[PDB]
Amino acid sequence: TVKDILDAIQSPDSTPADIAALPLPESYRAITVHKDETEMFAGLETRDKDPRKSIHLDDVPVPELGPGEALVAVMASSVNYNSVHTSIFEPLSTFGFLERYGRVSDLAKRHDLPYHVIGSDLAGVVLRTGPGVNAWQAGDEVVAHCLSVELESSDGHNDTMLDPEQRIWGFETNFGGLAEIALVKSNQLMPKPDHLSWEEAAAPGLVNSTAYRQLVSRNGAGMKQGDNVLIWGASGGLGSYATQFALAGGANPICVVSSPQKAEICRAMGAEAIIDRNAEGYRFWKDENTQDPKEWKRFGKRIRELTGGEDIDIVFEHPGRETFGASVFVTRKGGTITTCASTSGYMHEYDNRYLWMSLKRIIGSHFANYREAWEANRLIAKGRIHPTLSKVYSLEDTGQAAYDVHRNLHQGKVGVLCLAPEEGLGVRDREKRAQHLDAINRFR
Amino acid sequence: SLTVKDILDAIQSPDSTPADIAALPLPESYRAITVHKDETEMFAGLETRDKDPRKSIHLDDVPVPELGPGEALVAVMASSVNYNSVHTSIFEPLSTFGFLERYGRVSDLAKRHDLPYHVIGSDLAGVVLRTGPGVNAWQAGDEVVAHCLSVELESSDGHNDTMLDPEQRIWGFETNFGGLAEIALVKSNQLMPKPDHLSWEEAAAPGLVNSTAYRQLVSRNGAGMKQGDNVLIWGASGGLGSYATQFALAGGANPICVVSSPQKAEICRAMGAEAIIDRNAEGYRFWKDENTQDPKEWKRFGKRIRELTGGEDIDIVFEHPGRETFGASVFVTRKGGTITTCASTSGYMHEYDNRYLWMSLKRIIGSHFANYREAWEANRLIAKGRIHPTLSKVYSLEDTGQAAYDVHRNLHQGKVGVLCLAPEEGLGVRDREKRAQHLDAINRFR
Amino acid sequence: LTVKDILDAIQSPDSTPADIAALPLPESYRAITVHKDETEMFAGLETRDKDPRKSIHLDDVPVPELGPGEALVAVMASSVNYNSVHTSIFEPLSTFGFLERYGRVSDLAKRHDLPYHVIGSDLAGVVLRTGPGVNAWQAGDEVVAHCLSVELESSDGHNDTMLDPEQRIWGFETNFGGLAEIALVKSNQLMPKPDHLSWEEAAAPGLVNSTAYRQLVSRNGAGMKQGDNVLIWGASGGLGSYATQFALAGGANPICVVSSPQKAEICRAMGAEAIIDRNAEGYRFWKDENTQDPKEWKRFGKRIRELTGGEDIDIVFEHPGRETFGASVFVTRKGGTITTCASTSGYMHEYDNRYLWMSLKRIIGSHFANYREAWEANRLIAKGRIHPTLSKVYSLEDTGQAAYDVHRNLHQGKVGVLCLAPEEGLGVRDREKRAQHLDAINRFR
Amino acid sequence: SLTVKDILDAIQSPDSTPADIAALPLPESYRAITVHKDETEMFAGLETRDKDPRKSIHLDDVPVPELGPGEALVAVMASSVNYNSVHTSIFEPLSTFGFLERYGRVSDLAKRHDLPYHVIGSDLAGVVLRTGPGVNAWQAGDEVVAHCLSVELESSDGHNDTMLDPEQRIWGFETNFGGLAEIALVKSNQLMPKPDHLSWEEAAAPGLVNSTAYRQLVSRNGAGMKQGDNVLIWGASGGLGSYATQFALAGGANPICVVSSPQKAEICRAMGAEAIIDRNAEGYRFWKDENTQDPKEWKRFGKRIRELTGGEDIDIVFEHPGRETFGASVFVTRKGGTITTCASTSGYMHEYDNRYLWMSLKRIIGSHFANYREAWEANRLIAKGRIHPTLSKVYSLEDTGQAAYDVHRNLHQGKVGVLCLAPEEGLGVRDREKRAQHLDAINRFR
Ligand SMILES: [Cl-]
Ligand SMILES: [Cl-]
Ligand SMILES: [Cl-]
Ligand SMILES: [Cl-]
Repeated sequence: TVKDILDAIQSPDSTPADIAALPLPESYRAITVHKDETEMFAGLETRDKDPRKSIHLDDVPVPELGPGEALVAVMASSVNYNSVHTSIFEPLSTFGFLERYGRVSDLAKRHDLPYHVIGSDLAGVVLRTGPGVNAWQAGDEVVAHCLSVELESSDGHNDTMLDPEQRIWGFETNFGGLAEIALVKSNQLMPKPDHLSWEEAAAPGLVNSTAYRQLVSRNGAGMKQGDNVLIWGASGGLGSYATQFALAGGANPICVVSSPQKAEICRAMGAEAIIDRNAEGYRFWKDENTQDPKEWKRFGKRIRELTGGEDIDIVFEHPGRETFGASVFVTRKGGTITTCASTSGYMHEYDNRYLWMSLKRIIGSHFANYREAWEANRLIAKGRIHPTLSKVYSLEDTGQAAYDVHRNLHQGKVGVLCLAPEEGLGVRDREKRAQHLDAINRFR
Repeated sequence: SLTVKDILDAIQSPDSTPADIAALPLPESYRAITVHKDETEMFAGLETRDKDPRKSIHLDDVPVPELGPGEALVAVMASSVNYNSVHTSIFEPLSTFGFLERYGRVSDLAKRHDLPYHVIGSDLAGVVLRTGPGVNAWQAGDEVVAHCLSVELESSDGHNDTMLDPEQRIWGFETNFGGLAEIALVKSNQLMPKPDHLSWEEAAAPGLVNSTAYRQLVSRNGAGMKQGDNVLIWGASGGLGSYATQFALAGGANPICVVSSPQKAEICRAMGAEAIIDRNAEGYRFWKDENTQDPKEWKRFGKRIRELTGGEDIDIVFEHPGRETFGASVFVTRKGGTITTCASTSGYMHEYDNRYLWMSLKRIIGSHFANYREAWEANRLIAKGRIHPTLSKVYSLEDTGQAAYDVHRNLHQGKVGVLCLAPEEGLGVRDREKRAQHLDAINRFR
Repeated sequence: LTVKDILDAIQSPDSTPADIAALPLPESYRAITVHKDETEMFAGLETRDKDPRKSIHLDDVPVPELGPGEALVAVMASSVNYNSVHTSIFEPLSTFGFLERYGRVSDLAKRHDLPYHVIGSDLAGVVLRTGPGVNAWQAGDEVVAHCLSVELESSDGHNDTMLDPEQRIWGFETNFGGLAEIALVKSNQLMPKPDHLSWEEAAAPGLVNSTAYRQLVSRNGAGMKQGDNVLIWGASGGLGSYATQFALAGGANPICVVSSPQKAEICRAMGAEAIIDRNAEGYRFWKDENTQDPKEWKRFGKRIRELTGGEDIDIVFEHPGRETFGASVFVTRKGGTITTCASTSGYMHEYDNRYLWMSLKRIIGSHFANYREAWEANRLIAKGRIHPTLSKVYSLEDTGQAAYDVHRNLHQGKVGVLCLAPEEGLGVRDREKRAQHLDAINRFR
Repeated sequence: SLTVKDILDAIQSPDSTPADIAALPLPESYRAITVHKDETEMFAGLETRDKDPRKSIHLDDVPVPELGPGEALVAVMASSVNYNSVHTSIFEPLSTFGFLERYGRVSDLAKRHDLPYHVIGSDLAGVVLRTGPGVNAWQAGDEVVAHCLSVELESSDGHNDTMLDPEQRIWGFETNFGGLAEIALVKSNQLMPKPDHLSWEEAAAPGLVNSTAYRQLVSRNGAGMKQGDNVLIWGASGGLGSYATQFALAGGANPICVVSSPQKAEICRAMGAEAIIDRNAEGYRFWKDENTQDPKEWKRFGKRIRELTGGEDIDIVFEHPGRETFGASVFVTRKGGTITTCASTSGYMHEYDNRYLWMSLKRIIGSHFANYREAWEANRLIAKGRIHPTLSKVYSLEDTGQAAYDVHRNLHQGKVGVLCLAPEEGLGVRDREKRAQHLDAINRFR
């Protein structure tokens, strides 16, 4: 049973030899969305859709292990926006892709199923290794990157994010991490940091690695110490990791939040310059087809007062349409606007005179390649960047967890215990954990 | 005193040397194409396209300005009409006298530009007459072209790429003493060597337009093109497009030329392009509605591109029409590709679908004129005969008003040239063998 | 079922991919080999006098087991590279040491740990069978291969594949090379054959062309601009003969260095005009074994400036190493690049750091190409912008002599080898395009 | 007329406007540290280490130079000793006068610098006295420090990064009127604002060295450091290394400091460095003798690094010792990593194994001083209190000889400072609250 696996992981006296020899259960507990139910939301608006009515907790058969892959006993995961989007079947259900992609080969076909096991983060222990897997073995304490790339095309051989056959694990693949067991490629695997618990270790993955590419990597903004970095939604999932990269890299974050409580979160992170966009009442759109340059100017005036007359070197974009005109306007001459999302709307509108005449640059970014994910996770291992857990749910209550994220109820990360019976487990370096406890817990 | 005629005489006589030009005294006045502070409101309540530059353009006799440190007075043999010269001609968006006036507060030397008249023009080919204090790289008698960037670099901002200087000025636009005249005043760090195999007007043709395309497409500050790239070029036979297309070809890349007519298409074929789209014949309506873009039209355009490339997307979009085409440019670029912009002629409020940008790791790079190193390299490529001037039409100085009109109303393809001091076309070639090597290419736009 | 039986099926249109894959693997295939028994054989001798004709065997060998990610290719043609010659003379040590030790990693790695070594690091041929999880390639596909074998289990190579710590060079650090009737490669080595070229022409560029691409054209190398003055050592050599074409196709200005008038003429045939015959000029950059001559640096720099009209070099395309590196550094422009992929004259470089830091220059190390770089390099061949540079072709049984030829640096450009191909000039699929580029294709012949 | 005391006092009084300070009569002479054209052969036949700067340095009374366009005259409160100041003391490799003579031929203003004496010094902190024509960024009364780069930028070479300008000069070394003096002449594009929380001597300390480290390590023209990098810093408690180490730490990177004593190691620990190698305690001998290197020592060194990093290699090597160390530097750096070099203090004939460079895709990047944007950014980091000055010792102006001697002999860690007009240490701080925050960091080297 799975309980044998849980007890074997927990016990201090267990070997790599031991963990290999335990038999796989016939099925495991999984968070699921169903294919027969994809029409369930019938003429409802998006915000009017409830993940609690579409999410199931099923017993599901263990998948066949292929070459290059790994079966992992999952202690914890988190809720990501992609997970929520899949719950609602928005813009469409995830079964479309799983079906079309399943046609390519028999290995691809494993994913084409009446249910979809979701989740794109994980922290656990490797149970089985596939053939051709050498860097990892059973018993290894791991977290997982969510990029699944095949690399048959040559397009990704100078940055795997350009691979045309890429898949986001647990979104465009089945067997995601919101379950007691998961199937991932071994080149998704990263070592779990010693000083964190399972759910803390699971919390950064997708979001932190995305922030890393966007802001720190040379494929993104390429931040340098001293830069003024404008960070929209600074207390949210993405923003919370971005703010930390800015601070830890010796740059100056200009945190934009929507409340005094969110502002206090950024001050705790260490940010000095904070704009509450709700208190200042910036209306970058007059009506939703006309923008207000006056408001862009007013906002840039506020930034200049906080920086002592400096503009923004790098804007960390993600709200999109509502905000994107201001972002382009406020950036310094020669500076960079970096974007990984458009949550308020994907039809961006900006004045190009401010872009071309001031030699600025808009850089698109999406997730992270494995080297980038490694590096970001490594910075978590070193205690430079910290997990941003605000609330932990049990696997039982992922439905509620997904609703909570859907209505933006919590700051930072929302995490899910999977196999872990209680919070706070899986800490190996008690000394280092104590050195950073205050920071690890800032969101809680 | 010494007239401009005496200077011509001495330029054109066979064995006149650098010694003889240096010895000539400065003339006291010169003929210059001008706009008057008097007349900035003469274009009333009229649409832009109904403003006639010929009403505002004067040919004046103007005094020679004081030659300052780090500067050169040049006898201008030829020049060209640029869009910026046309915008100054009508008074759009505002007249140029506002900036001359404000910048004129900054120093005694800056105040020289603050005049009741504005000598316009941002290109030149001619002969250095006299050199101000501290100028060493140039001397009287040198045959030169000019770049249009003037920088002070008092600020630290432009010390890693000079286009970042906040005190920059476009010569002939945000400075006075421009090149549509018999004499010009420039910084010595605007001067580049005149190509020997070209006549004066041909050497003055590429200037501003060629150096802009270079930075945008070739330079690492822009797109940083590579041989084998597919480069989508909007307006490919127009002034800017005509240089962009040549850079893509000379650099081993594959231009995908967009044009608006079959005669324009033939111009691209003459330059050596094979992948050509007549966007009017195909009837692209990227905007169904003044407020609404049509993604089916983006998709149809991308399909046409892929037929021409054999299934490949655009590595680099060379943008400049702006609002109308910008959504389409973002859509059709390859995953990890670049959209480079230096203008928005159809409208500066760009709208695009950011999903295509972030999800496929695309980049929009803003570009503007060229720093002087980029301008030197661009001009050097003309001197090498890798890239050719694209003159379609040449006017005399007296007829610059007509030239400005011709450009305002988009009458010609390529460049519109102006003879200044030069009494006729085709003068000033020193390397006739290299010229015969490239003559067909040099005359492609005639 | 023989290779002749394999060959006849290939050249038939009805032969389905599932049917070319239905063909049972022959007992054996013919293969160019080095024997572990024999690594000793040249002890005592100067490198110069070691004769690959004495160590190269043509053996009948079995087909290796096919794994995940891999393909078996019926090899119509290959080429001789310096790495194949090195192995054939067992220098600096033999290839067997690595084959053994790396064999320890997995059951699949052990397949290579054999008493013989099938050599060769280029190919052109037809896919015979694909292993588990290969989707982009299938039996019957007409392919060339790049020689980079990467595992990609480490994160190191996921922002540029040349950074993978577990890399091997196919046919040198792997067994089952391309100088043979059948080869085993990863499917991520496969690229489509240029239609307008014959098998041996299509095999010719791989290793060296892709190397030149990365070093000179790629942003991971020098990232050449049109207009750049590019100094190319050994410009009619195998590597130099592709670097020169990239400079020209890319609208740059190669300054070609050659060591003979015949080599100069070949550079003029490619389209180069600025040529320095370093031999006729008698450059002696080293006064003796331990002392450099900066006067000779300067003299060489003056000659460069005579050719460019007073301009220094934007990018030096280095590979001779010790003999030339001091001069390469000296003649580079302020802010310029020296790019290096080899050190044929000796790997201990000595240079004056004053010329490098005070003029803000860069030395950039490059090695082979990642798959995208290689795919792009091969695409430029396919478009007819870059041409193969065969000077000489040998049959499979004469690979010993071919190897000897390259060892002795006898020919210019590339030396090719017909493997399964029964004669020269077969395998062109676009005859009009070939007639367009024929004179260019045959320059080195 | 007025003496220097009278300006010093006039500066200090609060009813002095900029216009007042500017209206102040210049003195007939000012005190300046100098070297004499008379005496360039003084050290003939002596080994470098036996050459004594106290023997060649004079304290002279010197006339104020003519003020030119784009320039400022500065009352210098403090300066510092740099290696280049020391090299000019001992006239190695050749005296400075040669360059000063040759460049004097350029213009009348260039000729100002061509004198029988050379006022030395490439750092300063002080007060703007007088501003030349065209200067708008700065005015009399302004509290300033100086970057040591003077560029003309008449050539195009330097318009995408001014360190490529062929007419560059290092101020105080290739120019006269250096900063070891009571008055200095600089270009206004050398001036940066002085950090409020720092004393004059503290503000003068970073200048040349800090901006060098910045270009080399932080800038995209150098290694382009990121957070998480392993950075090997040779001579970590030295001038250059004292800033390099702070950049690595303040940018979230991991310095591996190489020092030559447990005392030097203690200072690295006070900076915040965790990984420290004492090359003396370990006894690395990278060379067996003068013509043969020892790779066994490279590997041994490599192993020690790997112990401190936990199995990781070096992303970025911060080089400057050169010959002794370069082989090891190239060996220890990670696949795809960078060696960045700005000097070769043990010898400029570098020998390294190219196999490690090409097979592992490594880069050697050369770097030299800083462009003005870089220097501005370096000094801004000091001002924001992210980076601190590393003064260990301070001399008065009359003891500059002794100061150059000490530096020549490598007696001190960090920076050696020099008071010029300041009558005592610790003057000139305006923000005592920021100072209090950073005091222990500021005095770490004392
Ligand atoms: Cl799959
Ligand atoms: Cl002016
Ligand atoms: Cl293998
Ligand atoms: Cl001067």
